[PDB]
Amino acid sequence: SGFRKMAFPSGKVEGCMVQVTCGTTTLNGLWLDDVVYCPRHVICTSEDMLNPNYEDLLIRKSNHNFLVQAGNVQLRVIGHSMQNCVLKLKVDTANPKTPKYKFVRIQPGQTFSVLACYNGSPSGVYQCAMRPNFTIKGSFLNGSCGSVGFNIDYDCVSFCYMHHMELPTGVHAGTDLEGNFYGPFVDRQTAQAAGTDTTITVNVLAWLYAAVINGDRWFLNRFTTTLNDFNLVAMKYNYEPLTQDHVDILGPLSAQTGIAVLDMCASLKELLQNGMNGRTILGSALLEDEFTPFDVVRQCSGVTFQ
Amino acid sequence: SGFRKMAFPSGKVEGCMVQVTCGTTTLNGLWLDDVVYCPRHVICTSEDMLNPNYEDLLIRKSNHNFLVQAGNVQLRVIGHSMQNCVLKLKVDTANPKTPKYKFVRIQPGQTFSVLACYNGSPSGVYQCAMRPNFTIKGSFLNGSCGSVGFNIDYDCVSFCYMHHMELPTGVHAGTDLEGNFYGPFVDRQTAQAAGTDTTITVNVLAWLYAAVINGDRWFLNRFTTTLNDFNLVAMKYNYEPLTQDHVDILGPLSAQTGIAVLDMCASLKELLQNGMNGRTILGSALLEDEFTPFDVVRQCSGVTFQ
Ligand SMILES: *[C@H](O)[C@H](C[C@@H]1CCNC1=O)NC(=O)[C@H](CC(C)C)NC(=O)c1cc2c(OC)cccc2[nH]1
Ligand SMILES: *[C@H](O)[C@H](C[C@@H]1CCNC1=O)NC(=O)[C@H](CC(C)C)NC(=O)c1cc2c(OC)cccc2[nH]1
Repeated sequence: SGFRKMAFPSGKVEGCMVQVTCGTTTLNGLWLDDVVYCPRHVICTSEDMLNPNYEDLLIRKSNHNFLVQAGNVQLRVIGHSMQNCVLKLKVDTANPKTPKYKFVRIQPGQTFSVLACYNGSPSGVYQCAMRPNFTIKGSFLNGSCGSVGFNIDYDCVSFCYMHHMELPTGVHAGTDLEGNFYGPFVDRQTAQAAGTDTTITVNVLAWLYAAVINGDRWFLNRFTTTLNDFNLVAMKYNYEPLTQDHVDILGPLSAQTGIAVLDMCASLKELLQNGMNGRTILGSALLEDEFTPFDVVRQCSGVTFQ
Repeated sequence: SGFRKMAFPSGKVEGCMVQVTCGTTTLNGLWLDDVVYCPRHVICTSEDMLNPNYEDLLIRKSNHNFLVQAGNVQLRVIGHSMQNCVLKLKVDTANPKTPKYKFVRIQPGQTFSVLACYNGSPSGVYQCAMRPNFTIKGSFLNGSCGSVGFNIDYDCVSFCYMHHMELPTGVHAGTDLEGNFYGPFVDRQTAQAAGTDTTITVNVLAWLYAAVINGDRWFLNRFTTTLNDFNLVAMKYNYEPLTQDHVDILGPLSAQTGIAVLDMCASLKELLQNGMNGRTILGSALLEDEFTPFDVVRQCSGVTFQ
């Protein structure tokens, strides 16, 4: 029992992290097979970095303008190219620690682990969600760009996130590993605004089931509701609409606990209108929305990887 | 910016995890150099465990009664012995992935990362604190025993925790790697009660400084307090006493921010008497107590390892 914000074990990813230096800019890269992926804003100087033309900036570089250090070992770069907002540096050596891996684009509401890095070195690992406004609520300092977000499925690392930007609200923005940003952000040195964020309703309900599964039931009631009556209250409280999709993939949890999805919706409604009256759920005084239904099943039944 | 509950990167520990089987009981062990460490209740049969005599049970075992699997590879046990609540299994092969490592016993209030495992395989990693009642608020299913908790300083893993027990309140109890329990718990199949828990006052204060550093200042006040007038209110609210040792360890954070420790104590005082009035701090509606001052400095300055 117990329920924690849990991250994937990070060993397959640590063995891929490297340092990339172009000029006086240093950040992190990802070494897979004979390729190193990093944020393209590594080729910027502080002046380019206000409104660069990256095509121009990259035409002006050669392979020798990029220093890639895998620990002590300096890797020799033999090619480079840009794919959207990421640079791809071809090196003369395949990474012997390359895991099985995929590149994946996640949707809003899905979670992943972030291995925050500096100068090529892991500093820590935490779990995050892609918010509905396509930002992430991260923990990132200067030098962290090029840290990756990932999931592990069985034996395979699925990379889904590379870090580029911090917004003025203190939240974070990035791309997938093909360099396409999540949301409407650009890799320039400008103050950029995110859309209004919303609560991931389906994850709140999943966490409510983790609660029940761990013996927190005080918030349950004898009532039920229709999906339409529930979304009416959801809009009032800045929650994402609940779909039938969403209802369905909560089925496993609903069945495990005996509580229909729309009974649990009725408890969320009363929690929303009445608050928590100084009580807690799974150790929190807020409705938590960064666990998916599969996160909840994984943890409340001990799925392993290797 | 941003502030998350961050665990250490887990790869140095992942490469030490193995599976141990005696009879039909399977759990996790830790392989360092040519020794495998695991909970001694692996030698129990389901009936032995209401109140076993482990010295009797172990004298009844031979090396061949232990199956140790490092993945596919079965390791030969060449010796065995018990140290308090852990078994030490001599194997004929030194682990090639053995990190620099220490064994450390931690105090209450200190934090560590847990690599939860099943059948030898990493499932996830999260950060915990040793509570003042010597329990941890973990997430552990059947099969998790022998999972370890740890810190990393530079290149060295300091193991501090090995998992054995779940208490009926849903929190967890275990040993150091010399097999001595934290708190008054024993490894048998009985309902065991932990003392009342208290809040780690020094960690709350550090976390208040993490807040300020990240731009949450709403809770600050013009006031100050004496360490004793502050400790009077704390006892009333089940907070641990603040010492001058604690005051001293908050020096760096106090200095980074410009806020004297006892000005911040006067802010914690008002939060306890008046609550947070529907506000949050660092995304939490409760006062968080599982960050030490050095967790806060590390994360808010990007300290790395290797
Ligand atoms: C790379 O490591 C870094 C990550 C960033 C630093 C602090 N915490 C983080 O997550 N990325 C940057 O510094 C990028 C560089 C651009 C060119 C891609 N810049 C931003 O994140 C950024 C720039 C501005 C800004 O311009 C004056 C105003 C306000 C916010 C802001 N953020
Ligand atoms: C080992 O893997 C397992 C870990 C434990 C199982 C479920 N969640 C966990 O953290 N450890 C145990 O099962 C131990 C074994 C003894 C022999 C050390 N037993 C308990 O944790 C335990 C037994 C009882 C109990 O009696 C049956 C009543 C109430 C609580 C409780 N906890």
